[PDB]
Amino acid sequence: VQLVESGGGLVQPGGSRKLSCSASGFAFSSFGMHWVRQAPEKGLEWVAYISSGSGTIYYADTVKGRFTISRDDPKNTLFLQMTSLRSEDTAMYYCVRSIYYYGSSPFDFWGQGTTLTVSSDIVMTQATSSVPVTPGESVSISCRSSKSLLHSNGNTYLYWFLQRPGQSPQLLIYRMSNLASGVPDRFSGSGSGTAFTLTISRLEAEDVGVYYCMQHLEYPLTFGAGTKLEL
Amino acid sequence: NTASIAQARKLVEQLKMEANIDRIKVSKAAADLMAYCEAHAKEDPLLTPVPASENPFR
Amino acid sequence: SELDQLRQEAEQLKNQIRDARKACADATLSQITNNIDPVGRIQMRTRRTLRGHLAKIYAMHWGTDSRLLVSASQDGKLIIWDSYTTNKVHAIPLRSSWVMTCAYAPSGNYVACGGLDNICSIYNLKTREGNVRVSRELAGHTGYLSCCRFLDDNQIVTSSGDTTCALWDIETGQQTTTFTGHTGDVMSLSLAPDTRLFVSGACDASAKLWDVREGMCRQTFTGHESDINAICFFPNGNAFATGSDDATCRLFDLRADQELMTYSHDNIICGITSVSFSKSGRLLLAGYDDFNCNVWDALKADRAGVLAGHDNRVSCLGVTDDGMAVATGSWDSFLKIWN
Amino acid sequence: AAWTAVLAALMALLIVATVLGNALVMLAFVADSSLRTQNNFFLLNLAISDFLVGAFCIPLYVPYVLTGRWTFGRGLCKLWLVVDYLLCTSSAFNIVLISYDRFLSVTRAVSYRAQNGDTRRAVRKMLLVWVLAFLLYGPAILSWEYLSGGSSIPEGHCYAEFFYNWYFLITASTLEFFTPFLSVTFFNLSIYLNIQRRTRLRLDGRFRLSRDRKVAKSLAVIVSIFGLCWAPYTLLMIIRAACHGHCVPDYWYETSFWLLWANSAVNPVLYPLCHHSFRRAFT
Amino acid sequence: CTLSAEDKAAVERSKMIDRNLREDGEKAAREVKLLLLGAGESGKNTIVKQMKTGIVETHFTFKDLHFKMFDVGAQRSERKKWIHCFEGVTAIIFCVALSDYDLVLAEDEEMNRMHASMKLFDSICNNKWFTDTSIILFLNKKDLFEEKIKKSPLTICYPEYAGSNTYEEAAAYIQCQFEDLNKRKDTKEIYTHFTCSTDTKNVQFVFDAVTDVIIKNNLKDCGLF
Ligand SMILES: NCCc1c[nH]cn1
Repeated sequence: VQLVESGGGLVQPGGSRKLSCSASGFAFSSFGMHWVRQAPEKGLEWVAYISSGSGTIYYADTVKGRFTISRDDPKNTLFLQMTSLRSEDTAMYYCVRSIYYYGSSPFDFWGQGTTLTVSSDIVMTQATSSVPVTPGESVSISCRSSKSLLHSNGNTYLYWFLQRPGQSPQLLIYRMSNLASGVPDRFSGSGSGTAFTLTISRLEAEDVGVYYCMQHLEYPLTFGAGTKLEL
Repeated sequence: NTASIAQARKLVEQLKMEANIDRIKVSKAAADLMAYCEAHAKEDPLLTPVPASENPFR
Repeated sequence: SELDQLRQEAEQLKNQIRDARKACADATLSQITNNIDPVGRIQMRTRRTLRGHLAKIYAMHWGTDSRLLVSASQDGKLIIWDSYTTNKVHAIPLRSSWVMTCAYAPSGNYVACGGLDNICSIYNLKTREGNVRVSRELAGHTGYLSCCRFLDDNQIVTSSGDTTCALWDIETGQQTTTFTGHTGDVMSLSLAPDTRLFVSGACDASAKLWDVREGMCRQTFTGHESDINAICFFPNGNAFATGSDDATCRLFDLRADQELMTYSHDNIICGITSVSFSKSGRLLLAGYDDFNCNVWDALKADRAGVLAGHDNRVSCLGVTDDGMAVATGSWDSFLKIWN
Repeated sequence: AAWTAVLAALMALLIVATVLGNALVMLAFVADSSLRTQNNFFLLNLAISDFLVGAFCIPLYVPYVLTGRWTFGRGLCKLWLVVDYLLCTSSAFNIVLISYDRFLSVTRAVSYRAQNGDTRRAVRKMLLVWVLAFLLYGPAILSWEYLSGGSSIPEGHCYAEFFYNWYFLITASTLEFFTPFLSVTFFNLSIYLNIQRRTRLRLDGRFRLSRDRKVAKSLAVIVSIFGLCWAPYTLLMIIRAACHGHCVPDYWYETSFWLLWANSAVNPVLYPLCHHSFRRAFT
Repeated sequence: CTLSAEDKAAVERSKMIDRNLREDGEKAAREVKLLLLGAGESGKNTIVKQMKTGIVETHFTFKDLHFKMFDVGAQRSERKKWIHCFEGVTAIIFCVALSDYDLVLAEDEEMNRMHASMKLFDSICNNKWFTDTSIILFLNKKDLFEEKIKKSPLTICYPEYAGSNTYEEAAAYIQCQFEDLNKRKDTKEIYTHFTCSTDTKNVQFVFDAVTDVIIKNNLKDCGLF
């Protein structure tokens, strides 16, 4: 599984540009595609999403009416057309794949990303921004939400992501209580109601970066401020 | 036919091996089955008792 | 001379075994469970209706999560079902259109089907590419594979139409242990809850207990008078019940080595294709060829309920581990759940 | 008159009989899951149309003949006219579609097997035929009253719309009876020729000969019963324009109006006869 | 309305799987399924050569018709178990060798190699599963049959056969014996043919037989019969 993104660069305001992604190593048709961009300082925001079968297309409120997302199943290529770019369109877009079924783990893979520079929603807020825990001690990362993310089915649609310095984001714990593939048993967390926590144990040197949070109960998907651990 | 002789000898050996087993009375096995059934019949199965508000049937 | 000598020795051994079996019989199950209160008239109703198959359904197995189930049909696809929302999780296109058995791994990551091609295909549900792929094919058999049950992720017992059963290693694809004690086609096998023993039923009107480690046969049962097509262990593992085409069902214990009870009715002429037990063993469900299903009290040998949802021969029957749902398959391309 | 009361009772008995037969076909379909072929749906749609035309038109036209005049005020009967005409043309197009499907059965041998048992095409065809017959017959006679505005008598009129006219009737008759008759005859003749050529090639290159006779007589009756009933009514309306009431016999036009109902009364037995599912469901 | 975001996409996935299964079933419904059967030394290769694991499958196309043959000659077990798995096929292609009239089976017994095919032919014809499925009988080795009967009389297999010892006369008596095994003459019909070695008639005879059965079956579901 490798997602390569290209087509981004410097564009004057008022123009148009298109982004493309090269999917390989998996079934592109069976996986839904997401779009997430990161501000140069900090912050993640969902931008677009399309389901398997060229249906159920959703857009963000900020970029509503100016963006168009399309997917090509035979060539396994994802397309995104941007129009009327503004000063806010300065963020690195990361392509995400997701599949939805019983026992599935959405947001399980994140591409490297492509840079772009132009010359009732659930709100996740956390005051904590940095943690001075030294290597070898346990850590705790707490986040809060505007309402209960629990649904009648019993699942709490909470997601945790880690963006190591100079690396792409990685899924650590999905659904609040389940761990993703390739993640050691050190990362673990459990939270009920509107307050959650991530209890990392046996902190290592590689386990550094900014830890983000995301809710998938309703759209638009909204991320949080996140806490950047220091080493 | 030595093949039939060998087959019959293998059958005899198998019968001798199966005859050395220890068998218990039918009453003891019936009592054990009754105990195992009545023990796990109160809350474990959802077939003989039919509770509500917890069944995903609908 | 020598043939007659060996035959008379075998007959003497069989007579000694029969005398040991009959002498160790104090009473029957009816006398022990005489004072037991009846279960009463059991009435079930279709809670969920699955209509994804286009051909006859021969097998259906539940998972350890009580929410996912696999079903095999003659159309050539394996479908994972969601019992609570009537949704399909995965679609596995099969190479051979003829399949008569399906299995679900205890962890929930593997599914194996048999068929008339003498090949058991291991499918990996949990892949990093989002597609079900064939893990290993087992072709070391000379007959049609009729049943398969997963001991664990790497070891699976598969019985075939040949008189030889086998134990397989998925990582190596080799036949580690062969069971050569039967004299007919083996239809179904039932693993013990401890995953150390299993009872197999064959068309020679006989059942035999086996061991996964030693590979030897321990006990033999000869109560049925026809080809045994279905078999199922009691939840404790102390006993098991079978079903043949003689319109009769019998319960054979492993400690007494004798027929405890018999299940038969005058208006039943069809055979038995599937047999399963409840979570506690107080209710027994069997698959009949009279287009309907019946429920039998194991302790009292009495009919408790009659299911008539299907409109064709009822090929398969399964019960969830929790007991909170009961599914039933048939040659009619419609799956239903009762509770 | 003299025996008119007896005749009315006989007519009432016929209404009861037709509704019951249509009900039986409906019941067999409801009780038996196996009635899921494109053809069975066509036959059911035909039974639905038959029950509709009967229960709608006949009990409303009975008081018209009972008192010799319409027993309500105007506009009540136009509904009777449009529903009768709508359901009659629907039944005609339905038997045409059934004959076309039977012709495609022997002609399109391999491709018809897969396409049957698919209900979406059958539903689409049944609906399209019904809405086509409706838009053809209903709105025209519904708006011709507002267009012309000729009302002779509140009770004696409303027998039909624009009845005394040669062009409209001579045009509608060709579409309602002549093209259906020609199509059914051509389909039956082609099927008979194909099956007899097949039997001859199999014999050259018995029980099948008995089947040939069965199909020959069955195809000859279904085309004759539809023909012997619909032809007099379609021919009488045409000659009505030639002689304006001069020709009118005593009660022959009245019997002819009922003769088309006699076709619908004997229809559900003959034409919507399920191949072998009704024989199983009858038990 | 009462489902979450992950459930509404699982519903769409299930709908796509249902849409794929329906088109797969519609594609598999335009194919002809023929069961290939035959006793020992029945010369099966005859038709298999012209058309080009326990069960072997062969798929060929002729005149825009996708035929699928399923040989079950390599399955040595109780037939009653796997015989119902082929219920609903179009027709059965049975093969009987004509040179078996004066041959004995592998086990020296009074049973003749020709009577062995008659026993299997009567069984498959009278099976409860196969009631309306027609049979396409291919008499193999028509050339060796003529040469052998000239040297040895036909009275070995059929002692009551009293007639002229020729090719046409003897072959006609054998054909009647196999056709008389069909008890239900009304429901099912047998299609006897001689295997042409150099000619390609075999594939044409199946085309005429399959199209005939389909026509005889399409009218059964339309009300004409
Ligand atoms: N258009 C057919 C006229 C009719 C209907 N009912 C009686 N006659």
